[PDB]
Amino acid sequence: GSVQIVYKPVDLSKVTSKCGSLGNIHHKPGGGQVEVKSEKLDFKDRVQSKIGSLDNITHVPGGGNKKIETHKLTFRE
Amino acid sequence: GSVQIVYKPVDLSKVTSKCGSLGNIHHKPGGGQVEVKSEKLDFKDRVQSKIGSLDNITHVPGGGNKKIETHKLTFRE
Amino acid sequence: GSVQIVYKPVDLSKVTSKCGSLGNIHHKPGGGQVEVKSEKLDFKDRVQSKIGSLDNITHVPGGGNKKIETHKLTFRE
Amino acid sequence: GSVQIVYKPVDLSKVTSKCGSLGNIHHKPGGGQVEVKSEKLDFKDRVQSKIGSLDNITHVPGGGNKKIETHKLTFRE
Amino acid sequence: GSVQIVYKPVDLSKVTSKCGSLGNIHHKPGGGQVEVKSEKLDFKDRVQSKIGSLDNITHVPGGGNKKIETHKLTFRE
Amino acid sequence: GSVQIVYKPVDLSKVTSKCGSLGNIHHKPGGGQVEVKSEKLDFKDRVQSKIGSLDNITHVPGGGNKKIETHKLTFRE
Repeated sequence: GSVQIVYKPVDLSKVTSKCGSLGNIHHKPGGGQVEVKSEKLDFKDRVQSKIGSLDNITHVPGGGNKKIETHKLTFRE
Repeated sequence: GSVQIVYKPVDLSKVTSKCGSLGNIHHKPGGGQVEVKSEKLDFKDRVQSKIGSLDNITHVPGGGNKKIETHKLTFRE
Repeated sequence: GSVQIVYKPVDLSKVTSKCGSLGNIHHKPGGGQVEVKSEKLDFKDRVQSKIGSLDNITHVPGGGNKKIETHKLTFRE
Repeated sequence: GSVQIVYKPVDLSKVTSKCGSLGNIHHKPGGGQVEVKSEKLDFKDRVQSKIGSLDNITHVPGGGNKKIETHKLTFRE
Repeated sequence: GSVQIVYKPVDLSKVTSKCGSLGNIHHKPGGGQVEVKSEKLDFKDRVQSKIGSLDNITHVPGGGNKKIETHKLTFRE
Repeated sequence: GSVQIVYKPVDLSKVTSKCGSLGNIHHKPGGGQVEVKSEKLDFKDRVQSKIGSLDNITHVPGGGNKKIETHKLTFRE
């Protein structure tokens, strides 16, 4: 017995943007209050966390485009 | 017995945008209050979490386009 | 018995951006208050964490494009 | 003709307070936003004013008692 | 003609306070935003004013008592 | 014609306070933002003013008592 696998996916996909001007962007928050109370924390594998935060983000990319692609080929005998 | 698999998907897909101007964008929050109370936290594999947050985000990408694609080819014997 | 695997995915994908001007971007927060109270913290493998934060980010990339791609080929006998 | 005025008001009035303890007082505001827009202001005699304010006051007097008294005696001929 | 005025008001008034303890007083504001816009200001006699303010006051007097009194005696001929 | 004025007001008024302890007083503001914009200012006699301020005051007098008194005696012929 013989097994042949040919894995040849072809990609020609374009993700693109055009813009004239980014322009006036104003981000003026007036800060509040946050309180968190806890006794014990206990984190193990691959935990990702935020506790007690007051964060402001202004994010103005000129493009900001994304292309996420994953190829997988498991085999067994 | 022989098994032949040919995996040749072809992609020519375009994700694209055009814009004249981004223009006036104003983001002016007036901050509130947050309180969280807890005794014990216990997180294990692949937990993702936020507790007690007061966050503001302004996100103005000029394109902001996404293309997410996944290929998978499991095999067994 | 013989097993042949050919893994030849072809990529010609472009992620691109064009912009005229980035322009006026103003980020003027008015800082608040944060309090966090805890007795014990206990973190193990691959934990990623923030506690008690008041952070401001202005991020204005001229492109800001991303292309994330992963190839995997497990085999067994 | 003769005019006699005797002005002899007698005051023995007490304004008083007693207290055991002032105790726990917490004042935790989360700041908002204020905007005021105007072209021209024009103020004359005895004007008292506030424009565009975000103020917090905690006032805990141990007594805090007031006694306001006014005596007046106009005369004409 | 003769005019006699006797102005002899008697004051024995006490304004007083007693307190055991002032105690825990917490004043924790989270600062906001204020904007004021104007072209022309024009103030004359006895004007008192505030424009564009973000003020916090904690005032804990041990007594804090007030006694305001005014005597007036106008005469004409 | 004769005019007699006797102005003999008697004051025995006490303004007083007693306190055991002043105690824990905490004043922890989180500073905000203030902007003021103006073209012309024009102030004349007895003007008192604040523009564009971010002020914090903690005032803990052990007594803090006030006694304001004014005597006036105008005369005309």
